[PDB]
Amino acid sequence: ANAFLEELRPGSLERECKEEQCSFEEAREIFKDAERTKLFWISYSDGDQCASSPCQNGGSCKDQLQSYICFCLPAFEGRNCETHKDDQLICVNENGGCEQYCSDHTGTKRSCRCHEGYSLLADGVSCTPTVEYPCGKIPILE
Amino acid sequence: IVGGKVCPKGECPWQVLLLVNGAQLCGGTLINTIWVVSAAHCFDKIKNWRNLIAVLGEHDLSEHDGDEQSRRVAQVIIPSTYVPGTTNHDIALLRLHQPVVLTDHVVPLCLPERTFSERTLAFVRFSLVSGWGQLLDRGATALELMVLNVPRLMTQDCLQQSRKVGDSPNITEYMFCAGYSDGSKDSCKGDSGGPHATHYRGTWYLTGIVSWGQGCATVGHFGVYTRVSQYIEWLQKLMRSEPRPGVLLRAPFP
Amino acid sequence: TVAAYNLTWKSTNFKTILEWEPKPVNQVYTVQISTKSGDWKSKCFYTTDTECDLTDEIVKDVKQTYLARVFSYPEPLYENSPEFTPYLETNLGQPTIQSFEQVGTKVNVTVEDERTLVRRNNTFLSLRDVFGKDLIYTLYYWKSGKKTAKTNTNEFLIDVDKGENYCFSVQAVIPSRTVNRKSTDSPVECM
Ligand SMILES: CCS(=O)(=O)N[C@H](Cc1c[nH]c2ccc(OCc3cccc(C(=O)O)c3)cc12)C(=O)N[C@@H](CCC(N)=O)C(=O)NCc1ccc(C(=N)N)cc1
Ligand SMILES: *[C@@H]1O[C@H](CO)[C@@H](O)[C@H](O)[C@H]1O
Ligand SMILES: *[C@@H]1O[C@@H](C)[C@@H](O)[C@@H](O)[C@@H]1O
Ligand SMILES: [Ca+2]
Ligand SMILES: [Ca+2]
Ligand SMILES: [Ca+2]
Ligand SMILES: [Ca+2]
Ligand SMILES: [Ca+2]
Ligand SMILES: [Ca+2]
Ligand SMILES: [Ca+2]
Ligand SMILES: [Ca+2]
Ligand SMILES: [Ca+2]
Repeated sequence: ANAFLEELRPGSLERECKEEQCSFEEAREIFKDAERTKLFWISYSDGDQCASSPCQNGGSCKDQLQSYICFCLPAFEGRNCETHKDDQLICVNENGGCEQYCSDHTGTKRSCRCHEGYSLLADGVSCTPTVEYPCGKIPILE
Repeated sequence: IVGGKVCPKGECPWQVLLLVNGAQLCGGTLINTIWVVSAAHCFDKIKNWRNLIAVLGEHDLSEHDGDEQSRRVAQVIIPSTYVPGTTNHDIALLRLHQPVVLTDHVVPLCLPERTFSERTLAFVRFSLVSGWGQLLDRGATALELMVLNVPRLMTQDCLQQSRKVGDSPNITEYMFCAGYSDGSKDSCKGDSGGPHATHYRGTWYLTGIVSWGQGCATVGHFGVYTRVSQYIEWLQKLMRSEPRPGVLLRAPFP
Repeated sequence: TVAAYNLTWKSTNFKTILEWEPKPVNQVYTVQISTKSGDWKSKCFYTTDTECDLTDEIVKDVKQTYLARVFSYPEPLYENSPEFTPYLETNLGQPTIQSFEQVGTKVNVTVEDERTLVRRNNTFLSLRDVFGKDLIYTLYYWKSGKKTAKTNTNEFLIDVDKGENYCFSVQAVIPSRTVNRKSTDSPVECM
């Protein structure tokens, strides 16, 4: 920034761009060279995109040039960590974690089922044979 | 089977051998003690309908052991929409005259629910195809049950990755491709009717039937299998039906 | 409904997001990702956005080559994405000079080893943890003529002139690479 007569003093990166906000011209007066000025100006004037605090659900933002990156918590994902890995218990998502059959249910949660010859265990997701020779199983390997 | 390996005796327990007049005809899949699923084209040239036999617990066509069980095929149900000499609706449901005994070497493959198969099994990459078919294109058939693991493809990719053959069979919604296009691995003619089984979380399900393809293991082509999921309802309704007088029966589809 | 198109991979330090077109109109999307011999896994179920974060899936093995496809809903219509190999294609984030202490006739420039999205044992691995020897940092310095230095670690030990001040800038680099071999220049820092 510029105040009365300060410009009489030689350039200074600290006093002008660190302790204050400096314009391109002021920056150019400290670095002189064109390339040096631009290499400094790209980052200096880019602006921290993490200011909006885009990363949701306790995620961490990492600033980049004209962009950011969110580091999410284990149970989250998505550009802004907006995705709840716990809100995906639908059948199309890995068969809803069901061992055999899966049935969606609007509102409530999905329910698992089994093929004839099997029964649903208490975990509500696994199936166990109810006959000596259930379909789909290979005796000499079991 | 081309480019596969022998299926260790007992590890392909639902595989069926179909014979007509004592001669090898086709493969098939047991899905319960009474019913067998095979391919419709396997019966295009059958004349002696009272001479169809289904053998279970088979392995080595050159040595007899007590794991083998024979049953006359009391009924061959084929979709009314199937046309002999063609490929669409290549499926057949066979009723055994008498139930087979479930043993360590004779076990049925699970017939899955339609949505489970379309939504989950269909996206399981690899599945097993097997049979006593040719070991090479136009070659001789196998003495020991062969098995092969093949990757599945969505029809769009199949079509895009295959070389066009003028005036050839269309790949419909009742079919699906699987295998390799580098000419190394695929099922073959003698394997027709055999199972395309998918492994999912400890259990095996029936997802396909060896149906057709451009030669066997032809470069630029994939094997084509009947998409069983399109027939789940058709199969379940028929398995609850009353046996018809004659052997051959054409049932409407849907 | 129309099939997606212009499927593009947006990855920096392994934060991998798949983007496509067009802006959905009476059609939603479902994404599937997989390795050549793996099963298809679905993501971003029935989303209306035209992007899908696939980070948690690809960091499971950054050296595998993944393929994705976007399904369109009013077999469904879909479009495949370009193959993506994280290790060889994820962009290197802009570096940050962590510090530098002069010691007589020499200066030690330290590059902060930024973190990546790759998780391991409940932690985020650094770019060094992931690439190891495949990564190098280059220094672009001058007296506040051009000068450069390169290190196989995260530090530079160079010669200078006390009384004289220098400005510095670094870049992350993976020599073996062909494309996306270098990151953008770090902010400038002066003595
Ligand atoms: C190249 C001949 S071929 O090798 O025998 N292939 C044909 C299809 C085949 C490929 N290109 C063709 C061009 C004209 C043609 O027949 C006329 C034709 C024209 C238009 C539509 C149709 C139709 O089927 O709808 C049929 C058939 C074919 C074919 O596969 N035909 C069937 C029998 C058809 C029947 N109902 O009798 C057959 O041989 N199936 C056994 C089989 C099993 C596995 C494989 C495998 N995994 N690999 C290959 C074959
Ligand atoms: C914070 O700022 C970034 C700048 O790109 C923007 O993308 C976010 O939406 C906002 O929250
Ligand atoms: C930044 O990273 C995220 C994942 C959380 O661990 C935050 O607490 C941390 O500051
Ligand atoms: Ca000033
Ligand atoms: Ca000032
Ligand atoms: Ca000035
Ligand atoms: Ca001041
Ligand atoms: Ca100060
Ligand atoms: Ca000026
Ligand atoms: Ca000035
Ligand atoms: Ca910035
Ligand atoms: Ca035998």
